[PDB]
Parts: sequence; structure tokens; C-alpha cells
Amino acid sequence: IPADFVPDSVSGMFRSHDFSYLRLRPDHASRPLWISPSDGRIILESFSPLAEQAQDFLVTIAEPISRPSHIHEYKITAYSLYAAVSVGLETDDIISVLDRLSKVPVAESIINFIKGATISYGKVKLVIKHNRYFVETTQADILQMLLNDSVIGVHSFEIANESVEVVKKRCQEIDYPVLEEYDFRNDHRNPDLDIDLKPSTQIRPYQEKSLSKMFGNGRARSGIIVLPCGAGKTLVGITAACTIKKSVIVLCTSSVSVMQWRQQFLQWCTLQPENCAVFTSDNKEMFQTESGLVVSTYSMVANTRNRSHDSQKVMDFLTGREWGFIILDEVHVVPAAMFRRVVSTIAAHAKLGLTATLVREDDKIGDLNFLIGPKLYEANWMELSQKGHIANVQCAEVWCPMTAEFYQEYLRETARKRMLLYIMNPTKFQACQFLIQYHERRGDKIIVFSDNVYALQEYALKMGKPFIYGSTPQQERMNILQNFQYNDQINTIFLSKVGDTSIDLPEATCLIQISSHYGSRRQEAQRLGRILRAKRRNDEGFNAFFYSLVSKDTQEMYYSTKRQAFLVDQGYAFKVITHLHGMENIPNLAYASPRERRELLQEVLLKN
Amino acid sequence: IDLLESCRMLHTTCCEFLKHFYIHFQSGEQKQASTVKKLYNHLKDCIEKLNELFQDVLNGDGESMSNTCTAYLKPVLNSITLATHKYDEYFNEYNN
Amino acid sequence: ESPSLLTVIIEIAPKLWTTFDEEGNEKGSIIKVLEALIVFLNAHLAFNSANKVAVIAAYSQGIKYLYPESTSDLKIINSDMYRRFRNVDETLVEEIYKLFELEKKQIEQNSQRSTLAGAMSAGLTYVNRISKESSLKSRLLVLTCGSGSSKDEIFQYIPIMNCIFSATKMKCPIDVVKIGGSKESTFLQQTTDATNGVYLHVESTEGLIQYLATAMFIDPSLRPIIVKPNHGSVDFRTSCYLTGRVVAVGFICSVCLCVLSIIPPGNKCPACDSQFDEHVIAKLKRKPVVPR
Amino acid sequence: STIGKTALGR
Amino acid sequence: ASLVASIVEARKKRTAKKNITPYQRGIIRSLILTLDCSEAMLEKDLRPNRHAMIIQYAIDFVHEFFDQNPISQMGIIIMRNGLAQLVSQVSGNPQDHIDALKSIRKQEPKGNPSLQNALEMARGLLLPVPAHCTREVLIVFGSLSTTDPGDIHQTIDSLVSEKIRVKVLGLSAQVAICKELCKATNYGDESFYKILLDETHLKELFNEAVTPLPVNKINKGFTLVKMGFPTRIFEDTPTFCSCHSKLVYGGYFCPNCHSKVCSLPTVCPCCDLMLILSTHLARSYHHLMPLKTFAEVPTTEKFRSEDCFSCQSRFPILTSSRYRCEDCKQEFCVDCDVFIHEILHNCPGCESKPV
Amino acid sequence: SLKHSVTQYLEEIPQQVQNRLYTSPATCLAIYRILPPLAKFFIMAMVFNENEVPLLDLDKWVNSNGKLQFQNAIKSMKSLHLLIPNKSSGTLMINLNPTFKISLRNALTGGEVQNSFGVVVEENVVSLDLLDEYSANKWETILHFMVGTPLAKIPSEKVLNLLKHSKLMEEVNSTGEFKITNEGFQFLLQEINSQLWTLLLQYLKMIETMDLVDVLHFIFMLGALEVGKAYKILSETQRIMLQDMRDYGLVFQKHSIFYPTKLALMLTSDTIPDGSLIVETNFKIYSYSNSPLQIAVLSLFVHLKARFVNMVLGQITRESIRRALTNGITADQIIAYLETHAHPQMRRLAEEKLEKKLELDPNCKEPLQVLPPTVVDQIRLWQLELDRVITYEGSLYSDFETSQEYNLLSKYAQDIGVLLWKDDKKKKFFISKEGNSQVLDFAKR
DNA sequence: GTTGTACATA
DNA sequence: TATGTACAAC
Ligand SMILES: Nc1ncnc2c1ncn2[C@@H]1O[C@H](COP(=O)(O)OP(=O)(O)O)[C@@H](O)[C@H]1O
Ligand code: BEF
Ligand SMILES: [Mg+2]
Ligand SMILES: [Zn+2]
Ligand SMILES: [Zn+2]
Ligand SMILES: [Zn+2]
Ligand SMILES: [Zn+2]
Ligand SMILES: [Zn+2]
Repeated sequence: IPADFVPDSVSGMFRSHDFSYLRLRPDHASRPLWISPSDGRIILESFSPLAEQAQDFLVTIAEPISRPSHIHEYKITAYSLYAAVSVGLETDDIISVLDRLSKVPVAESIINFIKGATISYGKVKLVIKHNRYFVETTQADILQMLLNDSVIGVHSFEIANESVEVVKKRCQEIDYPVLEEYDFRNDHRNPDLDIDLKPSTQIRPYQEKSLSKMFGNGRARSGIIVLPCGAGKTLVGITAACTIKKSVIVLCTSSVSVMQWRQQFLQWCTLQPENCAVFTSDNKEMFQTESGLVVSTYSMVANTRNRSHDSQKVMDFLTGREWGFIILDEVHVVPAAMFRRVVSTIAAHAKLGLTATLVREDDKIGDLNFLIGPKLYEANWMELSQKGHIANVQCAEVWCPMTAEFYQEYLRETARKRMLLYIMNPTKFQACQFLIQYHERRGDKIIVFSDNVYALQEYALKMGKPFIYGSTPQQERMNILQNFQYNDQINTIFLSKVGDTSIDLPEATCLIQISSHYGSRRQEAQRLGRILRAKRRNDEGFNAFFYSLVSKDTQEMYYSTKRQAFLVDQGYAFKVITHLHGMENIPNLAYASPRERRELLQEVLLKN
Repeated sequence: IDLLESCRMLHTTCCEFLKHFYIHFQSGEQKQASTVKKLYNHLKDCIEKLNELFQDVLNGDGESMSNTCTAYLKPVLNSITLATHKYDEYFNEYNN
Repeated sequence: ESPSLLTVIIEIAPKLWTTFDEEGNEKGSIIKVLEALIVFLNAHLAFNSANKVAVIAAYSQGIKYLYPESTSDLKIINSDMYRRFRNVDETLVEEIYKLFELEKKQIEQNSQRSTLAGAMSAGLTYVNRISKESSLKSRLLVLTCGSGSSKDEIFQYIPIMNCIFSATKMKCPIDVVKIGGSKESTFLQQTTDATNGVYLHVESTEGLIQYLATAMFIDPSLRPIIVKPNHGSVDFRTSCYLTGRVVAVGFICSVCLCVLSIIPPGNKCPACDSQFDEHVIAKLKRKPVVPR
Repeated sequence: STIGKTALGR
Repeated sequence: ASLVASIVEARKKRTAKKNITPYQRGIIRSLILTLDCSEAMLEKDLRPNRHAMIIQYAIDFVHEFFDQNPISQMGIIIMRNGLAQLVSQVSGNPQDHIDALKSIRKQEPKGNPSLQNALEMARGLLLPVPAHCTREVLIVFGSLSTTDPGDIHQTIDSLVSEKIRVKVLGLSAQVAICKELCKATNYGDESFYKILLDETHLKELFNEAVTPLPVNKINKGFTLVKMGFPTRIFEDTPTFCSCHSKLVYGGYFCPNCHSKVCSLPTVCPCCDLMLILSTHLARSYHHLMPLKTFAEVPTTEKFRSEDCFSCQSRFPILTSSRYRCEDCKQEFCVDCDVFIHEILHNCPGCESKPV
Repeated sequence: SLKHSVTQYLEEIPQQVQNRLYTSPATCLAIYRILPPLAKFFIMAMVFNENEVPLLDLDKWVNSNGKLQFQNAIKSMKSLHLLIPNKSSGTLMINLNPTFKISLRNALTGGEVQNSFGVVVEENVVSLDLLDEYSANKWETILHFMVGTPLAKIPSEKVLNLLKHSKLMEEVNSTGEFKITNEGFQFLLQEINSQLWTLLLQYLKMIETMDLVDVLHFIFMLGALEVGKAYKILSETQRIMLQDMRDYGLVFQKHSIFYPTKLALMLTSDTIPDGSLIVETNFKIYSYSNSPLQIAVLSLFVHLKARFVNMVLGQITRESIRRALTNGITADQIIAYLETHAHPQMRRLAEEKLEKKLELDPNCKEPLQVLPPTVVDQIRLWQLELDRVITYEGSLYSDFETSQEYNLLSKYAQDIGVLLWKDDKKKKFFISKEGNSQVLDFAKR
């Protein structure tokens, strides 16, 4: 309150949030940014000049909250600021740009917060030599700051391989955030790999921007690249591996996804098959060439207790060599209790993380800062949707009213048994069948998700359609996916939590949900990703669909409004469908008579 | 519709001769006289056709449409007779 | 629907109205016109409360803005009337008193050219100022007395014809009321016809309010729906440059665009001193060709 | 936008 | 200094407008509008695209061109697929040209441009033009290359022989042939090749071309043109028009053959005599007697009145907010000065001053 | 609705009163400005001539294109009885009211007026410092009190009774409080000119024995007076009227002299947008308004989060919408506020969205919508949540000796519209409490 | 086919 | 901490 600041009669409605004490600049009509002097929130006008010039600067320094059609909303925090400085940015540049783009003068509170979050970047650097990690520094003065540190223990000192996760986290608190850069141009000890992108490739604009933020200064930066599902993160990793020209290892959270890496990898670049090896439960042979590629999964690299005699040799092969590049697909699972060990065991000069969603329920999301690096680039979902790179989706949330017969038992039963009770309500069966028939007549490929295995099998058998879940062998699920892609007879397939992410189905154009995890917002975004890469995503008037069948007046509605809190932030709008037109005229519907409904109630309650 | 189309047909052709006659009449070259004479004869025939059309309408529509028919083609007929009158007056001054 | 600005341009001069009084049997008819104008302006202020009034007088030695008064109180009118009407009427009469006294001082001064073109040009400038300042329509009214035999109206052609185009760009109809012997003014009549205006000629000063309230009271907001009471028909023709007779078909110089009913003497233009080629002019001189 | 329609059942 | 910076910028702008000499300008013109519709026009430098913006400004240019030059003629050509396509013949009807431009707005531009083909077509359309009209071509070039079947130099020489004049409005940068085409055709002047730097400059460039081009001293084509002033008639019954052969309630009557016409100004379809109204000629008087520029009055001397002479606006009380006319010596406000030299074309003080 | 509302009331007043209302030229000058432009043109033509003009002559003036406007102009003029039509010798002669004719002539020609416009004391006061502040504070108090936002100085009993008597600001003694009504929201959305006329019309309707003619002679005369000048004091009834109007912020009179204010002149005629807001699919609000009123009205159905000098940002939530519906605000009005106060960007995008759907088919698949459909659906869906359970007060009828009796009583209730539910099998039916007495009386007979 | 272990959520 | 589900190995 740097003035008399007579409060307005309505100032009471704003509890300590009234920011009218500051005045507006004469050039307000041009400057697009409003800055909250207390909470750090930033409001951006996407319909005014200099909006594009700020849509990228704000992303670098601030993590988005919500980016709807017109008015964007960012927020400045310590985590976001750490990312900007790590790539290389001084407080002067941020202050100059923020002041130049702010309708109102930047308050001292925000200036202090940004100034306080300043680091002496580049003083400490972690290097790898013959599988030995040395914390080298460019000046001797740092030794008095590190060697005398309580936790620890042109100058460097040794550190244990496993203890890297301690020093890096400690380095975050002693004001020296270490940087993991790689001089692959000047690195001759590691055997180089000669792979380049073939001429047929065409790197999209956003892909180049994502790579520029990593190789901007010429040294491979270790960080995370965030792009919408289906944006081409696989090609981003391929390009990063192709330009680095060194042995690379890839970790993906499935066996199907591991295979699709190899197929796409052999396609987009010139890496011959002789130099590629896949390490999964089926086959474990390793490349004998001097420098090659290994594509595997966390489950095959993170296991510690018992390893098979055939797989123990592979782990030694992975650990023994000093790899030059590691790509972590779906990096939202690396900060788990055990998966993070893949960052300390497998030595790698540069670590890249690729994920569409960078959120999770617990607070371990920030652990990525000291594990693989900061967030380099993030792309708006709507920006790529309007440019034709990813298909548009008309999301919907169908309200299926639970019948009285089933609802009467929904109250008495316990919580652990309620889930199975409101997932198999007869009305949901009718809705799912009607939608599938309508879209099949529309010449669409449909995907149905269900976190509950019992519901998945029951739905599959009733409709006589294939299903995939945990117990399905790799060969069977791969065959099912290929058939669903190329076979005309197989129009739709039922998936489960296994295919919730990292499966490429370019022919998919419609998605339906009958079950879902408790409250995970990440799963909803990942499921929607299956259809964002539709082949016919550019023909006029095309609109993919995403249905969420829920039970009216049930605990599922509580989660449904909470399970779509991330998509709403990106700009997707969820509408409520209370009725399906032309649904009664369908000849036959499941559980249409009371006799069948009562039989289902007795059948499901038996398991309960 | 049939009568209206014929009137436009007659009007279009009558103006074409009027345009040609004036072009060859104001040229100022003596050699054009021969062509002017041919055009002048065509204009005289056009007057007869217009009069014949009125008579055809007069005895066909019983004067109900002849008054409107003459009005629709009154300016063109007036222009044609004026052109011939100017030719006759200058012809009298020059030849006679 | 919307407010409309009224700008009256009255042409008052000793030489004009004195001849009008002498020709007729009405003495002091200028008083009758002034009272009618005062009532007319009050009527305009009654059509709406958001419309302004402007009066520009063209006197023998220039122009003067009677209303609004320049930033730089005898009781001509009774004070019982409306405040807004009085605030305008009282100022108008006071400026009239000042101007005529000034004119009487310079009675012996020699004034040969009228100042109607300048007043109309000034009125258009005022219309632009109001439109740009502060969504307001405009209307020009020229209340001139044509009884006095004018010396030469040729010099009024180029200026007046320039006001027509400007008036057509701002959607500002200009109405003209003429009080005099001559029935038609070929320059004023063209101005009204080409600007969606109304031209009216009246011989008797008495009963002028009826003409003003019934003919020139049409606001710009309802022009498209009211048929103008104009009776005269204009030809949009101009007089020759060296003969002074209206020309239907003639010759015009391609350099200065000066109309010429006949070939100028000396085979040279009389307005720009441009020499015409003998061969080309001889082409025009050729006579019609008829067979021998 | 169908909000005033009957129940989705059948 | 911010306010002073604007005033000196205005003074600099007024500097170019101080030298207003009564140059001889050709009021009767014959213009050929050559627009570029090629692959190079698909760029997004001008929102939404070059093709859309150029057509939109072309329509506005057509409206302004005929409003200020009522007795002139215009034609439109487009460069498509390396060939010149004619979309409008030389005519005085502003509606025909606008209609053609609107149709062009739909077709996508493609192919390479060809200045020679467009110029050769222009040479033909302007061939049947009287000697008293100024033959001009206004090319809107957007490409940086030209593919032609013959020697462009020969065509440039031919254009000079026919006394044709060319104005070229480029988009990206200078092109050597265009500079030579404009220079060798405008008697050595190099001010007829304009490259826009933004959308706002583009609007000014089209608006500048509306004014007539001053003629050269050694190019003499003086003559007398036979014109006619018809009288409008009001007929109760519809009559056939002599130009379109349709039923129109009204129309003008020619004074040479009594044949009627629908709209003016147009050449009579019978006697080939130009028909115009006195207003059409009055529109161009300001191009022959331009109003002398007003000079800022220094604050050192004393002023006459505190308010404007024409609009009665209180002069804002450093710099004198007054503009005076030397002919009559009457102060004017800054607002009036703009309106007196752009919309109006007569100084109110001069007219008010008796002589 | 401004000229329609005032005109409509004048059509209800008996003609015998309209003739007396035209005696004061001050009223006629104001009544002259409310008529359509054509009516004023014809009236000005008839005022100065003391003769009768046939209706055919007036018809000749109007062009064929403007023929429709002529029907409305004559209808409005004749309804007010300003135009007296008389037919003589088969000619529908048209004349002007002599009282209205004389009043206009005196006003324009400045004749005797009997101080209809009042007098001037020549003691002017500063308007920006006092008149603007006085009315602005007085008008703010009533507006804020209406919006429900806390404010110390509550309006006097005069206007307070007017509000309660009218549909504005419904109050209940048993509840002990006041809240906005369905019409109250519409009143708040009306411009200052309409926001003032509605109150005056209610006051004029509530007036019981000041004199009706005196009230209008003052209201219309107030518009004649110019702001920022003194006016000496008038009728006995008008004296209390002047004091009463002092509570509405229209006139300032300290402790012999009263001064009109901006609102007094605003009564006669009129005088990016302030209030335009952007609504996203995230249920957020960003309003481009800087005023205590526009912010206060938004709080009725919005959860404000922070304020800036140039804009205010909020969020639509279930609690806020429920808070608005509990006060009686219908969802149809909320969408109207969001639709009538939409930002140009929303309209431009909607037009572009519609444009992408216009050329495709003639149906276009949709009409233009400024704001996303999902916001409308959620707001309407929440309203349904309030009406989830419907309860009626009444009685249940059972234990009928004969079926005919059950049908007779049940059918009678249906005829008078007091039947809510019935069952033939159980011979039971339920009727509303309102119709209980009628059904019981019918049962005995 | 089964047993010992993660990850993701109440 | 309990409970689903998916995964690797024997
Ligand atoms: N530059 C590109 N050219 C062609 N296809 C591409 C390109 N980038 C991505 N794709 C396609 O996009 C789809 C999804 O790619 P993927 O890398 O699996 O996406 P993500 O991992 O981001 O979900 C695949 O069909 C892939 O071939
Ligand atoms: F982001 Be993707 F769907 F792997
Ligand atoms: Mg992927
Ligand atoms: Zn000349
Ligand atoms: Zn025609
Ligand atoms: Zn002719
Ligand atoms: Zn001025
Ligand atoms: Zn001058």
C-alpha cells in the first residue's frame, strides 16, 4: 500500500487480495501481462500484440496453471524459476522482459522472490570417467564449500555411484544447483555411433524448438521435454540420439512400447538393425558392435533382489559400459520409490525425459529436479491442435442413471465393494453398446478402457470383442493391436490399464470409458492421447471423441469432476450428455428386461 | 415474354445501325459517303419495321399493348427519325 | 433517432435587402426574416435536447459567427421564454446588433464581391469540428436574398462547386432558401440537387415560418423516408468561357478543362495559353460527309 | 445441448 | 521533448508539402491495373495473405480512383500461370471492375509471374486510347523473379515509344528489371518504384496513385475534345436503354443523337461522344489551382484573434497553434488546416475577403 | 423501453386529464420530444398554421420506403389524443389539439408561459464538487443497498417503502431482511435513464391523495431546468414532491433554493464497453470493468478472487450460483448478463466459429453463441440440482366408500386445478393446500 | 502356474 | 497400511 489508497466500498469482497493500490501504465493497451503482487499469478492476453513473444518466455520461467482459449494464467514458483536459470538466464533479463510486458509495474515482492531465487550457475559440474563420477569444479574456491559440507563425505573429488542422488539433492540446498552437460563434440573416449536422420524425415517446428532448448549452447542439456500426447516425442528422442552420435539406451514403461520404439527407430533414422538390440522378457540378446542401441523397460532394469542367469549378464553389460545417452519415456514414473535407481546404476552423460503429463498425486514430482534435470520446453495443447499436428477432440461425459434395483444395494455396501457395484450397472451397458454401434456404422475405430479387469472381461464376452490386460501374453496383445489397426472385421478393442499410455494406434478415433482409477488426473490425459494421433486428423470437419460413462448420484461423479481437472487446464471442455437420442429404437439392448437385470445383480453380488 | 424479347431484338439491331451510321457520318472522309448511303437505307427500313411492329401489335393486341409497345421503343424510333432528318437536311444543303 | 447539428448561413448586406425593400412594398423585411430565423432555430432545439445550433452571417466585408458567440445585455427578447431557447436567441440578436452597427460604420466602404462562398466554406469547417469533437449529423441552411442584382457570380462557381463534393463526403445536406426576384440560381440549385438538399424560392417575406417549418425542417435522420418538396429541375450544365451561353455539346481543353462552345480565336486556349495543333483542331472543323 | 430430455435409460 | 518530437515530425512532413507548384497534370487518364497472382503471393507476410490484402485494397483503390477521376478509364490484368489474364476491359464503369475483382478473390494464386506478358497485354489494351489521355500501368509486383518467353528489354523500349507510363509496387525487395522499367519509362525519374514496409504504407501507396501524374514538358499532346452535357429526363413509363438494351425508368439524353444512357460519365453508344456533367469536371479543378500551403506563424509576433477564423476554436495557449494563409492573412487552427487542404480545396478567408 | 414506458402510461391516463396536462408548455415541450421523428415533423407542420390539413396530404409527404413508419407515427399521435381526427363532407380532416397547439407556440415564440420553466435566482453553485458528489453518493447508496452489499447509510423510508411496495428489493418482516427479486436483477441491468424512470413510474403509481397533474408538471419541468443553476420556489403539492425527490439524488436543496443535478437532465433524453467480461471453459471470469457497481452486481452470482485497476478476475463456482438462485435470480437472466456483456474477442471467435460452420450447410448446425456451451449447461444443470425434490403442502384423501365418489371428488379437483396426484387402484389422491377448502366444501354437497 | 515385489491410489 | 493390477522369474 504505497499511497493513501482509499479503499473502495466493495474492497471487502476481496480478502487481502485487492491489488488496486498500484496504478496502471499509460501503455496498458499494448502490454498483455497482469502480475499478481502476492500469489505470483500472471494473467496473459492471448488476443493482443506481443502475446506470442510472451507465450514462450512465460513458459520458460513460469509453470502454466490454465491455458484456455483467450486468457492464459501462469504462476511463478521456485521450481519454475530453477528451470529458467538452469538453461541459462539472469535476473536482469527476466526483470527487463517482465517489466516490459507488464501492464502494471512489477511489485517489489515478486522482484525479491525472483532475485532471491538466483544461483551461481556453472560453478559445479558433475562428470563421468570410466564409470567413476567426479564432482569437478572450475575454481578452487568451491572446494571450501563442498569438501567442508556436512553431507558430502579444475579440481574434482570422487563420489560413490549410488550416493549421487544425495549430493545432487544437497547441491539444491547449498545454493549450487549442479548442471549435467555433455561435450559430445569433444568426447572421443566413448566410441562414436554413426547414425543420422534419413532425408525422408521432416522435423516439425515444435520438435525443433524442443531440441533447440536442449542443444542451444552446443552441449547436450539434461532435462525434460513436455509435448502433447501424439506430438512426436519418439522422433524428438531419435533426433537427440542422432545428433549426439553416441551409444544410447532407452527405457519405456511397457514391452509393447519398447517394440514400437524399435520399429519407429529403424524407420526415421538410418541405424541399421545390426546395431539395435531389445532387452525384454522375450529376448535378451545384446549387440556385439562397438556402439549400438538398447531399448528396454524399467521393470527389467530396476529389479534388484532376484535376476535370472540370462538377465543378470545383460544388467552387467548395461552397467559396465559408459553410455552416452539415456532416454526416459513417460518420465512421470522415475521418481517412484525404486524406479529412480535407474538413474544411479546405469551411467549416462546426458539424460532426457519425455512425457505428456508432468503431474502426480504425491509431492515427489519435484524430485525430477535433482534426478534428470529441469523442465526445458513445454508446448500448448491447443496450439498444436489448431495447426493440424494433433487431432481435435469433442470430449463428453455421459450421465447414466443407476436403476433402483442396483442403487438400493449401492448404499448398504462398503466402499471397497461399491466400485464393482456402480461399474456394472445395466444402464452403462446400454450406453456403451449404443455408442459402439453408432460409431461402428460411422466407420470409426473405437477403444474402450476399464481399470477393472472383471468388468473388462464381462463387457468383452457380452459384446464378443477382444480384450487385453495384465495376464495377456506379449504375442497375443501385439497380434490383437496389429489386427485392430489393419483388419476390417476388428473395428473395436477393449483395453485396460496396460494400454493406458505409450501405445501408438494411429487408426483409433473414438474412446469410451466404463471404469477408471480412483482419482488420477494423469490417467485421463494419457487415455485421451490414444486418439490424438488419428491418421485422418486433417480432413475437413473431423472431430475425435472421448466418452466418459459415469453413474448418476454415485461416488464416481466425485472422481469424474476431479479426474478431468488437468484436461480443463489445458483448454479441453467437458460437456454433460443426459440422454442419447435414438437409443430406444435400437432392436436389442443388454439387460433390457427386469429378469436379466436381477440376474446380473445376483451374479455381481456373489463376488462382493 | 415473347413480345418483350422481340422488342429488345428490334431495339438492339436498330441501335447497331444508328451507331454505324453516326460513325460513318461523322468520319469526315468523302469515301465514306457510299457506306453512309447504305446505312441510311437500312435506317429507313428500320423505321418501317418499327411501324410494322406497331401495326402488328395494334391489330394483334387490339391497342391494349400497342401504346406500351410504342412507349418502350419511342426513344429509339425518335432517335432513328432524327438521324434520317439530319441526313436529309444536310443532303438538301449539300446536294440541293 | 440521433442528434443533428444545424448550421444556418444568412447573407445580410445593406445592398441586398435595401433593393428587396425598394422593389417590393415591405420596409424592414429583414426584421421579419430575423424573427422567423429565431423561431426556426428554437424549433430545431425543440426536436431534441442533444442537437446544437450554429449561425454564420456573411456581411459586406467578411463573415462573422453569430452563434456560438466568440469567447472574446440589452433585452431584445422577453425573458419569460425557455432558458435554452433564450440562451441562443438572446445571443443571436446581440451579435446581430453588433454586426449591423459595425456594418453601418463601414457603409461607405467599397464591397463588390459577395461573401457567400466563404460563409459556406466556414460552415463546413464547423461541421467537421463538431463531428470530430465529442456521433452527430449536420445540415447547412443558406438563407440568401437574391433580390439585389449581383455583379458577377462566375467567381462563385469554383468555390461553391468545391463545397458540393465536401458536403457529399460528410453526409451533410445543404438546403437553400432564396428571397429575391430571380426564380432560379443555377449555382445554388445545383448545390442542393447534388447534395440531397432542398431548394426553395419565395418572393414574399411574410409567412416565411410556414415554408421553413414545412420544407427545411427535415432532419438528417429521416431524409430517406421524406420526399423533398423541390420543384425546379437542374441541368448540371456550365456556361462557356468566352461567350457566356450554356453549352450542351462543345469543346473543352484537355489541359485546363475549360468549356468552349466554339473554337477559340487564334487556335489557342484562352485560359492556359496552350497552343492547339492545327491538324487536330482541323479534324473538329470538318463537316459531315454526304454523297454528292 | 440436451439438458431437458428424459433419462438416458433405454 | 516527446511533444516537440511530434511537431518537428509534422514540420518535416509539411516540408514535402511546402513545394506545391501548379504542375500540369493529365486529368484524363487511361490506367491498367496489373495485379500479381502467383505462388509468391501465398506468403503470410500480409495478414491473412498477400493475395487477399492486395485485392481488398484494389477494390478500395478502384472506388477512390473513379471518385477523384470520373472521366478516366481503368483496366485490370492478373498474372497467373506465367500468362496474363484479362479480367476487365478499359471502361469508365467503376462497378464492372469491382465485380471482376470480387470474382478473383476466390481463385487461389499459383504459377509464376510474367511482366512481359502483362506489359504486352497492357500495350494492346491502351492502343485504342486517344492521344490526349495519359496511358499508365500500375503493376503490383510480389515476386522476386520473372519468367518470360521473350526479351523484356524490347518490350520496355516499345512502351517508351507508345508514351506509356509504368508504376510498380513491389513487396519484398528491389528488382533490377522493375527499376529499369520504371526509370526508362518515366523519363529517368526513379521515384515510381515503391516497396512497402508494412500494411499501413501499402494503403498510402495505393492512395497516392489515385492522384493524376504530372506530365513532362517535352510531351505535348494538347487538343480539344468534343464533349457533351446531357439533360436528365423523368419518364412515366420504362424505356429501352441504348447501352444495355434493358428497361430503365430513367436515364440521361444525349444532346447529339437523343439516344438515352443509364449512368454517367460514359461515351455515347451511338455517336461515340463523351457524356459528362458539370460536376464531373469540377471534381478536378483542385488539381489545376492547388491551394498554397499554410506556413506556421512564429510565436514572436502578435496574433489577430484568440479563436479560429473558420471553426471558432479557442487556440490552445511555446509553439503558436495557428496557421496563416499568405493570400488573405487569416489564422487557422491545426484541425482546419488538415480539412482545408484534403477535403476542401478553397481557403475560407480568401473567399470571404472582398476584392 | 424508455419512450415506450413513459408513452404507455400516458395512453392509460384518461383524455380528460391529458387535456389538462397540456396546459403547461413545459410539459408539452418534453412530451414533444418523446414522439417518433415523423410525429415531430408533422406536429411542427401543424403547429404554426391555424387550419385543418387532410390526412391524405400527410401521406403524400412520406415516401413509399418509409410507409411503415407512417403507420406507427400516426398511431402513437392519435393514441395520445394530440391529433384530433374529424371527417367532414367525406374528407378525413386532421387537426391539432388547441391546448397543445397554443402551448407549443408560446414555448417557441416565447409568449406568456406562467413560469412553466421556473425562474432563476442567479446564485449558481459548483456542480462538479457538490451536485455530482451529492447525486453520485445518493444514487450509489440506493444501488448498493439494492445489490445487497453492506453500506452504512440506508435509504429513507419513502423510497424504501416504494421498493417494498414494488417488485424491487423484496423484504419480509418475519425474515427480518431484504433481498433482490427477479425484476430487481433486470432493474440493475437497465441504463441510468431507465433505472430512474422505473422508480419514478412506481412512485407515480403509488402516489395517493399530491395532485397527479402537479407531479407530472414537476417531473417534466425538472428536465427543462438546466443543471448548475438556482431556481426559486411552486405548488403546495410540489413542495413536498421536491423534498421527496431530494432523497433520490435528483435535486439538491440545503436546509430555500434547490438545484437540479445530472440525473435531472438525464431523465429527459439519453446522456471497449465498460462491463465486458470474458468467460472461459474453465469457468473463470475476467471482467474489464472499474466501478463499484459492476463489481457489486457480479458478486451476486460470482466468487470474486482479486481486483485490478483495469479489470477484475473471478471464478464461477457451485456455491456462487447457488447463492444467486437462493435469492430468486433465474439462470436465464445470468446467461443474459454474460451474453449482453461479452467481450469483442468472444464475439469475433464465435463469428469465426460460426463462419467455419456457415458455408458448410444452410442449416449452419448452430446459432451464434458468444460464450462456450459448457458454461450454459453447467449453470442450467445446477438449477436442476435445486429442484431435485419437489414438495407440495396439502392433504391426502382416502377411505372412499364407493369408486364413483373417489372419481367424483378427484375429477372435481382436476377441473379446478388443485389435483397433484391420484391412483385409481388405491382410490387415493393428493390436492394442494390452496384447494383443500374447496374440495371439502364440495364433498359435503 | 505360482510366489515374492513395485506402483498407484483409498 | 490395505488393496488392485502388472511384471519377472522359477
Ligand atoms: N515428424 C513426423 N512425421 C511423421 N509422423 C510423425 C512425426 N512426428 C510424429 N509422428 C507420428 O505421430 C505418432 C505418435 O508418435 P509418438 O512419438 O509415439 O508420440 P508420443 O510419444 O508423443 O505420444 C506416430 O504415428 C508417429 O509416426
Ligand atoms: F505421449 Be504419448 F502418448 F507417448
Ligand atoms: Mg510415446
Ligand atoms: Zn486550356
Ligand atoms: Zn443501359
Ligand atoms: Zn449520342
Ligand atoms: Zn479551425
Ligand atoms: Zn487564404
